[PDB]
Amino acid sequence: PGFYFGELPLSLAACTNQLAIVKFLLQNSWQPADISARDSVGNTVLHALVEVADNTVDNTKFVTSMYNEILILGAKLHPTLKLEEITNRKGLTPLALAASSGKIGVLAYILQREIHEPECRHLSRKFTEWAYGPVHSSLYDLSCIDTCEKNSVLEVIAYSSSETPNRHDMLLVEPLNRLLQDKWDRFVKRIFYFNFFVYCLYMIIFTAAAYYRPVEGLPPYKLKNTVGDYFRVTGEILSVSGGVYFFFRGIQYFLQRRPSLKSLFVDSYSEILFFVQSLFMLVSVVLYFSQRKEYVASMVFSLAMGWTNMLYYTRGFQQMGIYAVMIEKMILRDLCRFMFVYLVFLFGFSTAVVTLIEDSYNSLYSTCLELFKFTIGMGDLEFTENYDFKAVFIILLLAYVILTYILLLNMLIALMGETVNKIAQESKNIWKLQRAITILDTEKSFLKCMRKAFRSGKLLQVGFTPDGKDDYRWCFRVDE
Amino acid sequence: PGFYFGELPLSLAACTNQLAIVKFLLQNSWQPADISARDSVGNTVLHALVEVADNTVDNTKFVTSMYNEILILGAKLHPTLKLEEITNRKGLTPLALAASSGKIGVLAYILQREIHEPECRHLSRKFTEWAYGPVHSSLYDLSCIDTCEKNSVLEVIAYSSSETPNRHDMLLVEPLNRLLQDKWDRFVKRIFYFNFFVYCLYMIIFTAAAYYRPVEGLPPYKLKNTVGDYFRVTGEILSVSGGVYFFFRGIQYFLQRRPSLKSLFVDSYSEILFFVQSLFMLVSVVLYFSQRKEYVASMVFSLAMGWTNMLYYTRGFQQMGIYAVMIEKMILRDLCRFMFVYLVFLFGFSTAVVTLIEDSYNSLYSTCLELFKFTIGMGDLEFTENYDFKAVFIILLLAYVILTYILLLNMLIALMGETVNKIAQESKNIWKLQRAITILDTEKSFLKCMRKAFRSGKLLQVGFTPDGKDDYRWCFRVDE
Amino acid sequence: PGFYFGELPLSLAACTNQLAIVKFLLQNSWQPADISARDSVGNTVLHALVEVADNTVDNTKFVTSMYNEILILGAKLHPTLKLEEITNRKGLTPLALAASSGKIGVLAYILQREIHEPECRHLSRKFTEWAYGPVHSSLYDLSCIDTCEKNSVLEVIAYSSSETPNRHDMLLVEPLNRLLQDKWDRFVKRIFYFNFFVYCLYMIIFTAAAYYRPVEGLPPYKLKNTVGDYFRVTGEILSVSGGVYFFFRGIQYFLQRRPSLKSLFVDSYSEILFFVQSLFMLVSVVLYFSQRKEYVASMVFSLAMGWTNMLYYTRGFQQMGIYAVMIEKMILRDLCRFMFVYLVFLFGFSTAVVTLIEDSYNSLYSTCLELFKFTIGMGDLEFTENYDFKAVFIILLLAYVILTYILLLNMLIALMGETVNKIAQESKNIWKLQRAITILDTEKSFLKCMRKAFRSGKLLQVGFTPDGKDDYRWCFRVDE
Amino acid sequence: PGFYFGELPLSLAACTNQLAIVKFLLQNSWQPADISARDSVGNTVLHALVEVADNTVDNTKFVTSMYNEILILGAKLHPTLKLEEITNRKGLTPLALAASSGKIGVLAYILQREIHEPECRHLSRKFTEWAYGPVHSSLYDLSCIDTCEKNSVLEVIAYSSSETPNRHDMLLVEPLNRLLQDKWDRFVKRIFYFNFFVYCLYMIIFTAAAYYRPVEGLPPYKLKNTVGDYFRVTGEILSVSGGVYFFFRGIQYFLQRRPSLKSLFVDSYSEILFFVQSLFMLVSVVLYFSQRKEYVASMVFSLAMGWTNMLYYTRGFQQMGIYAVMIEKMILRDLCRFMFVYLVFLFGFSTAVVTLIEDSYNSLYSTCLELFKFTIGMGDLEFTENYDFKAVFIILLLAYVILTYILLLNMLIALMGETVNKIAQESKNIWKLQRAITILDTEKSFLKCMRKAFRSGKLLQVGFTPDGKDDYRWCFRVDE
Ligand SMILES: C=C(C)[C@]12C[C@@H](C)[C@@]34O[C@](Cc5ccccc5)(O[C@@H]1[C@@H]3C=C(COC(=O)Cc1ccc(O)c(OC)c1)C[C@]1(O)C(=O)C(C)=C[C@@H]41)O2
Ligand SMILES: C=C(C)[C@]12C[C@@H](C)[C@@]34O[C@](Cc5ccccc5)(O[C@@H]1[C@@H]3C=C(COC(=O)Cc1ccc(O)c(OC)c1)C[C@]1(O)C(=O)C(C)=C[C@@H]41)O2
Repeated sequence: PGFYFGELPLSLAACTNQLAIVKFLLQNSWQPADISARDSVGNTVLHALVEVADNTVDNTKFVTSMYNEILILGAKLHPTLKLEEITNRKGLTPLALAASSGKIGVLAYILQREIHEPECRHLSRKFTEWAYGPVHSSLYDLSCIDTCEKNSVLEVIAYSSSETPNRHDMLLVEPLNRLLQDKWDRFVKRIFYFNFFVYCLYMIIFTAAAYYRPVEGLPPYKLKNTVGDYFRVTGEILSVSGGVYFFFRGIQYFLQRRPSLKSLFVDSYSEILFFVQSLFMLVSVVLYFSQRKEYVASMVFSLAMGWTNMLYYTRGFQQMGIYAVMIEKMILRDLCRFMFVYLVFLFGFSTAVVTLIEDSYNSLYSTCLELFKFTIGMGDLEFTENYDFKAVFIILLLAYVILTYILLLNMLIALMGETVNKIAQESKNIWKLQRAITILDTEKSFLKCMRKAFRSGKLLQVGFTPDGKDDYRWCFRVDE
Repeated sequence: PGFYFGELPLSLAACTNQLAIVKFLLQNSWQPADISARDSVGNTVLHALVEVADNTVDNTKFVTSMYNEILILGAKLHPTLKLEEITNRKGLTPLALAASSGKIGVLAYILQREIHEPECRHLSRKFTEWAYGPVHSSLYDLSCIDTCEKNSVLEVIAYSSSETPNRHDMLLVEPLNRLLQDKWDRFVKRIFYFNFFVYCLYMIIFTAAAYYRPVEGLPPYKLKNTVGDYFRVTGEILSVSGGVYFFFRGIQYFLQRRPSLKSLFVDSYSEILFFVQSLFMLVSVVLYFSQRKEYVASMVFSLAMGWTNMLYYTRGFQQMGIYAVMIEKMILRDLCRFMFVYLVFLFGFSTAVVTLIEDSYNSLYSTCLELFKFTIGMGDLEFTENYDFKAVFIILLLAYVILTYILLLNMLIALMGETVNKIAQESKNIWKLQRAITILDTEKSFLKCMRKAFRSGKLLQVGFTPDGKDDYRWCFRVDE
Repeated sequence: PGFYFGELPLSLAACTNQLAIVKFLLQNSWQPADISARDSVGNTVLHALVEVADNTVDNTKFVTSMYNEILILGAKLHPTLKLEEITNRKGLTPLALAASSGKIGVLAYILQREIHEPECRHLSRKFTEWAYGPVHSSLYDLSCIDTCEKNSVLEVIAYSSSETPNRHDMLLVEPLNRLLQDKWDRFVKRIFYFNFFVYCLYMIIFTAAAYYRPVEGLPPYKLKNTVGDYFRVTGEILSVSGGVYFFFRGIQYFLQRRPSLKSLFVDSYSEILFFVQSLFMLVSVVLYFSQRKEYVASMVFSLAMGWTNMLYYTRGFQQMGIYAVMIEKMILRDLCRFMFVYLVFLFGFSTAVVTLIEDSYNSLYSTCLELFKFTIGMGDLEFTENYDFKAVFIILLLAYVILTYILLLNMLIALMGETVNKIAQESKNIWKLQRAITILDTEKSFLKCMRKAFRSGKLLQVGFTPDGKDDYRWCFRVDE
Repeated sequence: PGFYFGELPLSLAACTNQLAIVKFLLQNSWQPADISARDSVGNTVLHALVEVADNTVDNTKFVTSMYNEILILGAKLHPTLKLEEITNRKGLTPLALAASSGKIGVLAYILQREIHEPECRHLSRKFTEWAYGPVHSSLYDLSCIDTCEKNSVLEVIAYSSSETPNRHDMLLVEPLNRLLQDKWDRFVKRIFYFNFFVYCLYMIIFTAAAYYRPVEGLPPYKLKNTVGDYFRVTGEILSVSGGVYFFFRGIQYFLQRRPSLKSLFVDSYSEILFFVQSLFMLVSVVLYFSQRKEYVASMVFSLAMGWTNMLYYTRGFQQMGIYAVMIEKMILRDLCRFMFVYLVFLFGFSTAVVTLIEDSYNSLYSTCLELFKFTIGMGDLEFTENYDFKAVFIILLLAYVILTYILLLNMLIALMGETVNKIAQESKNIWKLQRAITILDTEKSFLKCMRKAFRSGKLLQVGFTPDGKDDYRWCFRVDE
């Protein structure tokens, strides 16, 4: 049991689409409609009527009409008090809550509503200046999207923990899509490409420095005044510098976002991979000054990861990022599934073969390798000669080949085909979301105290305030 | 010739959906309706009502309406006796018959009917306790589902011999789905995982014991007081103990179910595989004490099967269970086809090549192998030098390679693509059924004389019987 | 030029769906309708009504209704003579013309007529004997199907030259489907399986005889009285006997059907393959007695073909026959398409590599082979050492490998996938047609002067002729 | 700001679909509608009403109806001058603009428009001569298709820079499709096949000449009077002649068309490939007379390209052209995506392995090769023995193999599958366009001052001029 009816029937009325109670509570001498007071849980009716939504057509029309009517009534009953600005216990506005919960219909309303009545046109979002046949030039005077100073809308959407059912669908709406596209086109694109080029130089320097490590053992290695040593040690210093930089940026990301440790591996994939690179790099430098030879064994892993992480920058090239996301999705969702099956078969037949033949392929490891080799097309079928029960041996090997090489790999290919069909359209939206989070971090860091990235301007766009004062809302024009 | 009209026109009325005869026969002074007496073949009219169904929309409405009307009239005319409780020649109730024959519409009715009338409301199934806007709390008086003591519904569905057209679709209805989900969530899950862990330890012990068999010939091998021999012989005793355990459980499964020996290989797949493992294990121990060297040959097959059978426990993880099911389907129904085609090609070209070249690759076996190799990417195209008719030889080999390696394997990949596409959604229902049968065996065995797994309780929820007595039905709540 | 207005307005009326002209021309005192007289090209109006059909819904209803009306009127005006039995210049009845042209709508009508009037219901096809609610037991008096003694319907459909747009679709209609199914179930199945077993013994004997050919040269080989020679020569005699038998079978097929030499390779596939086997076998006999050693070079090509032709008998096992059909389709229509491209690439890069490197891989043949090997996963990339322009060499080889191994073969796999998707349903109908042809030849040959394979009997089922005589039509009962 | 209201509201009526304004402006005594005068940008209202089109159903009907009305009014008010003939600043007619911009609806109308009114029927396109029930014989009097003397519509469609949304759909309309089919059937097909055969002889001669280059160094090589040298030098002269011919033809293509240097690789693929062949050929002859041995390194590339370019002639065989075009698409669109990913992985693990193991495989090149080999199924997993950190080495190699061989290549196969499915239909229209461009170039060149390839003739089929004169328009008959 339990609901928000208690001490607040308006919430239940709006949930129930029974607007008569809502209009009845307005100004009754028995008891007026106190929409403006917050409930015990901290939220308001404007948040409750957001909770009802489920994005379906009938629910969309119900909740949209209910919200618009309730908002107009709030405006006319209490012109001295705004309702959309009142935050809940956590801090979310109805805009913020609808975004966080992934209520695409209510979002579509909140960023596109319009008024054709006097003394309340401050509630409209869309405004028109030029009106031609094929095309119109409308304007959005949205705030609380670029920098709301509590939680910007894009911060709420981009950093959701993948639990929002419309995690990446809502960003396709025009009032956000055009903003992201413009932010990309104006200044973010140059910063991002510059970062890409800087990283590529970083990996080239790291590869060159590592490849020319001095071959004698027992580090550290005394430097000579010759030029090769200045180049090498400079390359090393640049390499470790890059590593520690990534370490700090990774930890800053984690402390700011703090995902749930189950989302940590199914989101924030890129940050953990970069962080792990930096961890290997720092373990390497630690072992390097520790007078151990083993540091190279760590360095290469960073190197091996470093080049691979270059795929992170394929976001920013849609035609290629749409490919690059496939590896993330398959390595996360499909590799564990396949690898358990494959390791079961490999271990089963490998133990059978290795226990069968005993008196050079007498280890379990060597035979695990030899039966792995049938998956890369180098099995030989005669890796042992003059051994007992050879008929049984060959039956086992051919059973293995038929099982894994002929069937299981082909099952893998077919399943990847089906999954690729099932994510034909999803990957594009994932790419757009990846561009969005790229843009957000780009704006957040900004590298040089430069913040001149506002919308089309703070002009007196509306001029119909309920007070006699003037509006300033950083408006933004769209040629529809 | 012949029909079911004889001495029962009500079956014809249902076949034509002519309801007037029902009410006409109801209480006619010439002869009333004797609903309560059984037919000559043992069954009742309500069973005939079940047989007529075909799960389609119009047939569903016709059969549902006629069934409900007949039930109400049976209540009104003969309140002293129940009709659903009367069994047929085999023992099935209309519930049980509808389940066994796969009559999903009538099943959906029987467990979801409702009454809004006095003195017959005991016939209602669904009941309501709380009624909110978005959610309602309903209640079912499900009985004769968990343990009806003649034919439980789950017993009938789970153990159908795969001939029921809706074999796995019946379990999707709420009154069964929620029961299975709760039984899984409550206590079955821990028992199943415990079994899984126990089996994994079993296979580890078996592998370790077998790998370290003593290398000298002529078993049995005299034990030393050193610790290695105590460990090895203990491992052997545990291994053969597990084998005989599986033997007994397999034979118990067969005697309790007794499938039809055509269903035996397309259902009961897991049981026969475990049974075959145990047979190899027991043959191994028989040969072991028989002073035979070749017990190894029977050991390893069990070992090789043992690890493979671990995929049985992949039911229990849906995201992996469907994958293991796909492998089962491909090995069962698709392999025989391809293997016949492939063996025809391999044998044709192998016997042609071996008869061509004669004066080391002169056996049919060696050449069968050499041409098999072209599938796994290790054919050489020059495995013979200085032999007659080399042009003809090479034409044959290239014809073979073009035929099988280039085309037939690609035909296999494409066909697996179509089949995987065609069973993407069926496998989910197969997994759910494979969990249902697991749950049923879990309840049946219960390991420790613990049976406290009943539904929400036998409280006097309804109490609206035409007699003054009370209801005790092991209720069950659903948060709709 | 040329049209249907000339001296036959009835065909034009049919083209225009205007029955008024038909009834007016029917029995006018100025001139009645001479429907029964044949046109100058040999055909009648009933054949014209077939020509106008195009299998669409509206065309179906138009042609069906107008045909029925015209036929009833022809019966009423001229009860002394039948109209459907009058043949055209070639010999086809309207049933035969509709079948040969592939007019599925008219075919469905003509075999399923029904009349509820006296003195004309002799023209109906379907008759009812038992009438229950869900099932009825009807009968067809259909003749001119099994043996019409001029051109049976099944002969017309089965032996069409693949130009019929509904070549295999029309056999799904019940009056033919049930006939074929019963003919299969009754006696054909045993003959077919017997043939299959006989052929399998034939190939086993041939393989054994060929494998043990005497190894010395210069045939023929003098026989010894020892048992091995009696077995070998008996096997040889059986082998050649089988070859010549197939030779006669193939030539009889060609002379009876006489396809068009463009249909010859896209239909009659199985017959030409068996014929080619027999040709190689007879060539081997000729060379054998010609004191040539190279007879073996022909014998193996029979042997290699012989085993492969066993796939012909997969018709008769639907689940496997469909798969063999898919292989036939691919090897016919996709292999030329692919192999042109592949041979172009192989020849281009092979001649480039061979002209590049000159001073053991210096022949065009050896290099054609070496670059072929990259398809089967055995290319080495260093098959030449110490040769000029090695950079150019390696660029060419890697260009080749990237082109064919990585891209072309994967593209072949993808296109086979799409084609397989596009023929999922066609192949089933091809299988049914193949079984139909099997049945027809089985009935035609009949092996022992046994022809007791008629339909349900010539009983006087209808007996409502406009004359006082009785009906004898070899009826056939169907329990619908 | 800015809009085309100024001094021409007729275009605004057209884009607003308000016939009142255009009818009122038509012939008002205050001011008529001066349709015939060009606007400031050079175009007329007939072009404006094309500009607003968007090929949708409603837009199609609006623009079609209004265009027809405007033309009729032009006929009635201004019979002294035609309006469709007035060209814009560039020179396009309304049909030319509709085609160039890809306006399939208006393009379909404007070539098919018909009038059932006297004194203006001269403006119709379609005319009917024979009228049968199932068939009709219509005629098109279209001009400005074969030779417009400014720009034919086929030149407009064929040479669009791939940016037109209906690039290849416009050729599906009857007056163009039938015309192209007939042009192909009449005389073009023999010319094309003759060209194909000539080219095949050219490549055979080139291959033979190059293969038999004299093996001694230091070209040029003194000729002997023996026949082999006359054959070789003649082959060389023919080869270089072919090369220079292609050079001139390619540069003529570029200068006539002059694409945009971004479409230069998106279209004109075939021409640039042939041109590149000729460039390699000319570099080869330059180096040949330059007394350099390196000329062979250029020769082979031409040879290697030469054979490959034979796929250009696979247009002309539709059943194979659809395959060659898909190869072109994959090499252009999919190779860059995959090759970046693959090269990143190959380079990352190659540099990791090569820096790990140092003391023969110490080069980055050799290891880059060795890890490339794992794609073609010849990796060994033990290409180094007795090296430090072998556990780390093997972990890296197996990580590489699992990453690329097992996953990346299979994902490539699946992605090619989805892409080829998404272009199942587009390849057909691409082939038809590729034949259209062939036909147009064939007519342009014509090889021998032969131009007798007009339409069905200048018959006086219309004869409904507002003057008393006759129509001569090179008509063309279509038997619908
Ligand atoms: C059906 C039977 C009786 C079966 C028994 C043996 C002979 C088997 O080969 C087959 C046929 C075969 C032969 C060679 C290659 C593949 C398949 O499939 C199984 C049988 C099948 C397998 C593979 O089995 C599986 O798919 C695992 C599995 C998947 C899903 C399940 O629900 C499951 O139930 C326990 C088991 C492994 C073998 O037992 C094995 O290790 C050896 C040596 C042969 C395999 O015969
Ligand atoms: C169509 C003809 C005349 C054909 C005859 C020979 C040369 C053939 O190669 C082909 C072309 C070819 C060549 C190399 C590889 C594949 C195909 O296909 C068959 C022909 C085809 C095959 C494969 O045939 C089949 O698909 C079996 C089959 C399937 C379905 C059937 O209905 C069927 O009817 C009997 C046979 C085997 C060969 O006869 C053979 O063993 C050799 C040495 C070459 C094969 O030419």
